[PDB]
Amino acid sequence: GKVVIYSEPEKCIEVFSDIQDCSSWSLSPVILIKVVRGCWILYEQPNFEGHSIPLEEGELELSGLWGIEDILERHEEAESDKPVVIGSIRHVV
Repeated sequence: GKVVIYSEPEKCIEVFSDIQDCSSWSLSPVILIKVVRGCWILYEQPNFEGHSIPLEEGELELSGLWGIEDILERHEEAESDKPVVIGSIRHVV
């Protein structure tokens, strides 16, 4: 498979394989994750641990903070000033 990430939705990080640690990646508060083909899993922490976001072919504008923050959950994902941080990316099959 292949998933591309547009940090400043232009340029993008093209992922063709498992990345056990993406934590050093400095992205943006709002990024566009585009699964071109295949299936993937975005993990909050390195080595495929922590909260996860399963993904199949398609586009997802990612933003916000991992987990649940009750006060801002309804309506839409609550954006944050801190760049989206991805711990690891798993290439499904």
